[PDB]
Amino acid sequence: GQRWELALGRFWDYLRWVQTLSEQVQEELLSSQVTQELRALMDETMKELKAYKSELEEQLTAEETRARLSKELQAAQARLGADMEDVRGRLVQYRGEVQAMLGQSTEELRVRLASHLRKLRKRLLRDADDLQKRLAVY
Amino acid sequence: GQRWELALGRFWDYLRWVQTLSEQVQEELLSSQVTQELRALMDETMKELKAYKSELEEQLTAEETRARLSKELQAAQARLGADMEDVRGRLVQYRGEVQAMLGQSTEELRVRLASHLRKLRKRLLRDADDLQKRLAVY
Amino acid sequence: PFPKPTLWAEPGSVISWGSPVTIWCQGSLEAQEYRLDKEGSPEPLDRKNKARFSIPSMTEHHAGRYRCHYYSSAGWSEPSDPLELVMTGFYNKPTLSALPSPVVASGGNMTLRCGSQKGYHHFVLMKEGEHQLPRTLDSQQLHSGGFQALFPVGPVNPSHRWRFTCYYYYMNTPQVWSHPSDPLEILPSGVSRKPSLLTLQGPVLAPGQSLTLQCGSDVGYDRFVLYKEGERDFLQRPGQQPQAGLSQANFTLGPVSRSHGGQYRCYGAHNLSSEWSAPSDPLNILMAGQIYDTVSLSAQPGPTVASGENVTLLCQSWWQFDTFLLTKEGAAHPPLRLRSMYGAHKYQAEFPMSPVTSAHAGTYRCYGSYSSNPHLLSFPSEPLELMVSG
Amino acid sequence: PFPKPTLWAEPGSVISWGSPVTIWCQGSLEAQEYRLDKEGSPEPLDRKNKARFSIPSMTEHHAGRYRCHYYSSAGWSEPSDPLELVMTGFYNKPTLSALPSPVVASGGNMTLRCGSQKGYHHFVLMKEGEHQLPRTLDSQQLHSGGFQALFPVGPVNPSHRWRFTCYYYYMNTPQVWSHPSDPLEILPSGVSRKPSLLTLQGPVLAPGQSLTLQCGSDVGYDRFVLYKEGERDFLQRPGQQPQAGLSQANFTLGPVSRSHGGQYRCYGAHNLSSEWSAPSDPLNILMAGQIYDTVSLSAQPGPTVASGENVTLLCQSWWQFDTFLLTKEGAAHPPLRLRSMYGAHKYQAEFPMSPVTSAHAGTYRCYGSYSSNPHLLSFPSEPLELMVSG
Repeated sequence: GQRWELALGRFWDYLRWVQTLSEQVQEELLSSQVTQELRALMDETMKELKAYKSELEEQLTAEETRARLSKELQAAQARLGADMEDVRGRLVQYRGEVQAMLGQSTEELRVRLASHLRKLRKRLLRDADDLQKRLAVY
Repeated sequence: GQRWELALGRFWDYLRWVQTLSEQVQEELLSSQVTQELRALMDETMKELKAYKSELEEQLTAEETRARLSKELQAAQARLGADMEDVRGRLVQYRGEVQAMLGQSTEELRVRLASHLRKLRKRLLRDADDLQKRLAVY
Repeated sequence: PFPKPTLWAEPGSVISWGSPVTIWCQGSLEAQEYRLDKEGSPEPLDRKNKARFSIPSMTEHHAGRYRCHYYSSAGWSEPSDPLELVMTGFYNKPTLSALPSPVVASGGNMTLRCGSQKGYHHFVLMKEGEHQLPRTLDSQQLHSGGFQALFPVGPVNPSHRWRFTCYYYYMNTPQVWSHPSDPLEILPSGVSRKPSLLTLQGPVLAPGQSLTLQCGSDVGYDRFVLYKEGERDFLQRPGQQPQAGLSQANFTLGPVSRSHGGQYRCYGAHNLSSEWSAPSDPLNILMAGQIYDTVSLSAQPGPTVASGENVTLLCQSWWQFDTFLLTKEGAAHPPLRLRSMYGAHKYQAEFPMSPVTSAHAGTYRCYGSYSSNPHLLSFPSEPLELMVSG
Repeated sequence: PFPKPTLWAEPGSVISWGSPVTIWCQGSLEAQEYRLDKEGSPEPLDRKNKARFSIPSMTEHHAGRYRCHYYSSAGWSEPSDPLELVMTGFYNKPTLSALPSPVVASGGNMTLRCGSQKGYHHFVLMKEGEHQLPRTLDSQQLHSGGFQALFPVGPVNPSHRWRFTCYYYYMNTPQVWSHPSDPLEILPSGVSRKPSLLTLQGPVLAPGQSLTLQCGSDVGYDRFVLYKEGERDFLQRPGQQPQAGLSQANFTLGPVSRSHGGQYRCYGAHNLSSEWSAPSDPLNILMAGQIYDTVSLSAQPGPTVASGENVTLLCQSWWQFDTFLLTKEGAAHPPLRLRSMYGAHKYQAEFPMSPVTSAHAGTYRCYGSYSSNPHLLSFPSEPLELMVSG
């Protein structure tokens, strides 16, 4: 799973960069650059994940048990996808809030953003772990 | 005691400024300016304290009890003097350490300085309180 | 086909946890038997043209979509339109705020942000007084995490009051909502003549003083609102008429603290006037004693001078105060605020008073503040009594 | 007058808590009775020319100044010179360090800082091996608070070893000291030929690798010292001779961690040579995997190229890494370290490789570090295999 895991790693590190919320991040968060970069990084992760699933499916050598396992794998993939989408939507909402605030970003707003980002990062981690374990049992 | 207390207040605030150890303070700490300013502020405090003692002594209206009280007052004054002297000596020692370090001030050195300054500030506070109480009972 | 039955619930669709609710179904005049089904539950709820189904206590088990259909002598009718009975007394309440301020220009647009601490919630904005469909984020759904929802409210016409309340719900149970959020009233400011806000307790306030901001108008408004920029809500007092035409209202803010230091604008309206007047001039309330860092005031040439010389009061500090203010004992005008300038190890501000006159004499004190909160000032400097001589 | 008696204590004046000590007094040949008094205590301690006074266990009550005097057939003698019996096994131990480094130039001056966590202590520096008076801060006393004491040590001549130990004492009890601090050896570096420090495990080390720094000299030194700039102590290994003249010593540092990343210089001396050779060339040990921030390596024009083109490897990162390093798999030379340059949202460093030759081919990885600790690097970038074609 090295490839999909490596893409996931890149996503995660860019997310930590955003988590710092330094002045560079703050200015990029109002110009869509960050959100689009995250979208690129998550598309790669999902493509690679599907590729790895397909190649593992060739290596496989009952039917109901296999069907159940494939269903579980699909469910885990979807969860990871949803989590990254959530992160990106929370970042678009922050842009909108700062705009509705007439371009003003309060410290309170940013504290809330950080809190929510940490909560979305934990979910992502758990789901990623589960997906890895499912790929292992597959 | 308003006058001596006001001088004490100035000393205390300059000491808090130094406690921050920001880049301005750091550069002034290697040029003697800070130490001399503190010396000026403590000389004023001591002069004013003695003046207040003298004027209170006029208002006073047994002998052994009075002698004991005067002795206690003198002891408290000396303590405050010693505490401020200690602060200033600790600041001169920091200059010397940075010089023996060939002009290099490590974060560790500064952390230690801050720790010691907070310990000298507590003593100063306690002694000041005691002196105020003694002036009250006098 | 017979006329399809109709379905309605009184007092309403949204019923709190425990509150009683009865659903009604209307069919044909010769109807024989009414049957109320529930999406998900085959069992009919409870039981000639009017048939009721009563629920003694609304519980999470009765919260769902219901459909009705009556039996006729010729067969069964079409199922009814669904009715979503909602139980809205469960989850903790969320927080509704306005962006950028509760006061909006008439005909203008704004955004109301609803939010909760936990995630996985779908928010609904309910405008009090309007019988509209619950406004869910799902129309503009976004993958964010369920923590917040931004609802754009607009054009804010001033023909009625705009009061809002917010609820949230988990997707698994779409008809079980949370506790209603605290309501938010939106004020439509217009172009009518502005009132006047006058403090009655001096320029710089020290902790403990009873601040009373008096708002007044000559146009004859009947109700006044005071808003501190940055807050979620406002204060409202009616406008008494000491004189015919003159309408005034005293907003007793009481003892002062950190919270009382800010910019206040007053708006005036009438009992029948939903819209509000243009804002009054801001009244910046400055709070002294909120910074333990100290400032010092010196006069150059000296505290003693002769009329016609050049006196320059200097307010200095070793701390990096962003601005330095100057107050004169007795003067009611706001303090002279000037920016700091790093000089000889001390940041300072020179308040030039040349040539000096007989009026310049008095007690002067200087303060210092940071741009983080420009209303939280320091403790006053030691007074300086400038003495001019003819 | 009779010859004034003499006073001495064996094994010494400084005696640990509990250790036994006997004080001796020497008077006249016809002396009748010896009396040992103590400053403060009228009672004589314990009891023809030699008289002893034994103390089974040194306790805080025997720590003080003692004076002796013997009775003669003609009267009493002059009191003796005082002897300060000290108990040095009580207070916790302080910390002795050297400023700027344990290694000093021969004939040079330095400062040794002694210090404790609590205040109100007077420090004493004792040079091991020299029978000198305890060196107290009181000679250069300063009102500081009793937390530290700076002792200037110098000229450090290389005729002997300079080893130091520090104690402290409260003013109320001047003869009751603390526990001896950990000793500190000062190395007098000179002008003799330098040795050579060679790592045996690659330029950039990953956690878990067994670092072994080999020091070697052709002049034939017999003992080697390895010092990591910034440390209080050094490591010493003797120099074996694999070949006649060549002397080498392997400093097995073992598994690597954050602590092993720094600049190392090696010094060589002889069993009889107290002085040490000039330092060796520094060996900066770089530790990978100490920063979770990531870097990326790209080649422009491309991973595939032809001999004679212009390849510029680009190491970029969204983080503000101060410098970017480049390693080639197989190469033993230290990594190419270049500073960062903010470009299109990503800080970067271009490693130009024009014109490219057959030698430029290989696996390349880039790292990134901060100037806070220039030896703690990040995890390696994904390898880039440059392929050149004739």
